[PDB]
Amino acid sequence: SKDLKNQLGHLESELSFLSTLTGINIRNHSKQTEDLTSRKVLQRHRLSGNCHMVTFQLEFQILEIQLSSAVTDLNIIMEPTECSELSEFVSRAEERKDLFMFFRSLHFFVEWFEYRKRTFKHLKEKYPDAVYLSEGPSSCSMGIRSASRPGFELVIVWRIQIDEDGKVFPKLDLLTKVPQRALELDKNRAIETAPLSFRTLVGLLGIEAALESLIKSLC
Amino acid sequence: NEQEALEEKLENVKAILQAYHFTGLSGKLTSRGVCVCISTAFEGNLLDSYFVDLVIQKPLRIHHHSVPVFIPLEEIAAKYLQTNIQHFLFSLCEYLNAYSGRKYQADRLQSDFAALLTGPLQRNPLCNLLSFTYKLDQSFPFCARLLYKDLTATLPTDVTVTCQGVEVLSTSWEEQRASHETLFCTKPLHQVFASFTR
Amino acid sequence: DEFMMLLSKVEKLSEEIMEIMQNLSSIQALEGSRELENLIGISCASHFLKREMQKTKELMTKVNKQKLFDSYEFLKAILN
Amino acid sequence: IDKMVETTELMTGNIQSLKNKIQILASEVEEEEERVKQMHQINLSLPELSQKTLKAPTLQKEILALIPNQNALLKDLDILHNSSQMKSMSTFIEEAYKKLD
Amino acid sequence: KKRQRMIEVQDELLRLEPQLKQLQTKYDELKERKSSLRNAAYFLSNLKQLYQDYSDVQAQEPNVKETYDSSSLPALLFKARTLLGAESHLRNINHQLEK
Amino acid sequence: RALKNVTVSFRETEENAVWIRIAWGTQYTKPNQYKPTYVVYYSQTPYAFTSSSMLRRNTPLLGQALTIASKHHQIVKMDLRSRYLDSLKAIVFKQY
Repeated sequence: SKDLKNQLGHLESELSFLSTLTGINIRNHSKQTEDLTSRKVLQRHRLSGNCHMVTFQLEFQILEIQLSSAVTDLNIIMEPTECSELSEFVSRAEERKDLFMFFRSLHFFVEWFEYRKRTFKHLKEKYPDAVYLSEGPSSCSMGIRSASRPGFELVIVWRIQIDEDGKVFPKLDLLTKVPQRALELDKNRAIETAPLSFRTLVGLLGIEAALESLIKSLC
Repeated sequence: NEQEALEEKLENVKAILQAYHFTGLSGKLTSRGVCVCISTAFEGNLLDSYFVDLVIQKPLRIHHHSVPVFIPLEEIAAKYLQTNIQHFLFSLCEYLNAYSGRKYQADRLQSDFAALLTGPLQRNPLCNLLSFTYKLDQSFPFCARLLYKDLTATLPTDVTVTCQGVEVLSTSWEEQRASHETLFCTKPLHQVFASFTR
Repeated sequence: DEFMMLLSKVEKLSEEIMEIMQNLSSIQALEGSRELENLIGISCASHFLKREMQKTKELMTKVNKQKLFDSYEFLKAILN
Repeated sequence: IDKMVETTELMTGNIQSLKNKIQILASEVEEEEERVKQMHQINLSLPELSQKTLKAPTLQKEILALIPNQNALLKDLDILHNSSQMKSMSTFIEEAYKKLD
Repeated sequence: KKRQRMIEVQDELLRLEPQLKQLQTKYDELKERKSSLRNAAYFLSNLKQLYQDYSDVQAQEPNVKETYDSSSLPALLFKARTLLGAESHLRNINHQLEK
Repeated sequence: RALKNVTVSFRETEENAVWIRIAWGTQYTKPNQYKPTYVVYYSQTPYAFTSSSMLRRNTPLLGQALTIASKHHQIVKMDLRSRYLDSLKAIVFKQY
């Protein structure tokens, strides 16, 4: 059993390496196979898995015909989170019955999510007095407000969306809780074109540098 | 006892490996590298899967591969093969999936809906450009050209359909022209073909 | 343990926050229009608030009982 | 020959113009970016392919125009804003997820 | 000799043809970058001036009420969009951690 | 446009193998059919195959024509010569 144990350990190390290569750990797998000939064979694979921060369950029944393969059906369960768009995207992929694009989209969504949470934690750590946790580091939006003067506030909203083909893309927009007192004070009125300008600035020099410069201007 | 537990663990990890094969991509570690298997599918239709050999040594080299050459990878290799290998694999997976979907749409059209087609379709190996002609039954002739210049997606960005030899006489004809334009620009090919033909 | 009393006061405050939500019909009118609910992110509707704010109570009590509180190097750091 | 020895002879000259052009522009942008380094610091992340700044970000400003009594909505949302109960709720939630990070 | 001349002139043409494109796109992108960064510098300076002016005036009179218009309405509704979902996820996380 | 004329023939083959037969002719003679050359082109690929029996007479002409038709700028000849064409197919694409 020693040689078998060593071979199993080597295979387990290989499986862990591949799991790191995909970023997804499949906890369980149950296989069933039936044959229905007039040679059609239906195979059902139940599996629970998880990405870095997320856990999922899914089962799918696929058909193989004597030399084509196509998934007959599938069901899939997420966990309840704020990002309800993930659930509707899961549903849409369920009608699409597509797996590879679904998993790549989920990994990309978590990769952007981890990036967003890490950036939020870093900016909160940098300046913890001008950074307010409106809903949390794992939320969609952040808000910077001056403690001495609560009239101003600036909220950056970040939402990750999925294209119909399966492409993923983030989106960031600004909004200012600004009194008309300050608007009356200065007649320059550049806040009208603020969203597009800030988007261009972020595209020029990223998100973290943009927010760092923004909070530097708030000194 | 111990043998039974070892067998149970082995069959569990084998089932997990099969599940890993059934999703995303596959990889089988070898002595000289990993013969990484990439899987392709579209609209719940399993498609042909490829594989590429790897060398784990620092001078990263591809000593063997099965991906067709017309898919650009050497530029992507210079881009992200040395650095951020994960993005390299994700991008190549997307590109192969898009190519497989395009080829599946093309040969599905050739095999199934050739009934209303009046001529062979001209297709590139990468299937970025498609040019064909079709008759729909009143009977109207059309000739369509699709530009899949966005390589990462399976949907064209610019499509143009027209006819030569007939002068415009019915606004309804231009209406079906625009409808087909939108159908190619938005929805898959065989799907909209089965949609209007039926 | 001030968590007990903060929970108690937010439970008493639940009634009046539901009242000040039902003060207007415009907030009820913006409901059903997903065009704002996809922008805010999930939805804007709190009518079963009774159920949730009464369900958190047994869970929080259980909590207070149990007291629940490049590529080469990255690849080489795995095979070891 | 003539056509060829015509068509190229201009474009390379154009090149030269563009060449010095971009050179001058480069110099310009250099000093100018030094200006934006006066207060902003010198300094992972992945930029988009010029897709982030395309959709309308302030469509909501139009959506609120469709709600009745928008000014009255502002007033009632303000009289609800000053309530300390929801502020206490928010700060309690903050404290609750503060230990999460 | 004219055929050789064909060879060199065609070679020169095909060599110079791509050379225009990268220079043109570089010029275009650098000009766009310059315009964008000049605009961004203008906006950041102007918003810094707005912040400084508002801070000075608030130090002059902080007790006055600060009214807001529809421009700041939708994001405020964001903090009014409380449906216990985040707190429910927090409760689930606590239940997971208690084991 | 090369000089005035040339006997050029095309024949599409499986695996996108366009085979082109070229018979060369000077400014004052009909192109000769006894000294032909063959060029094999693969669509959207960075490689092409040529049989060099008499191409040493005018090599740059064929190269520049091929690169301008392929919408590619730089064209080079690697020092690799063999008779088994299928093995060349396998080795260039690493299809073995």
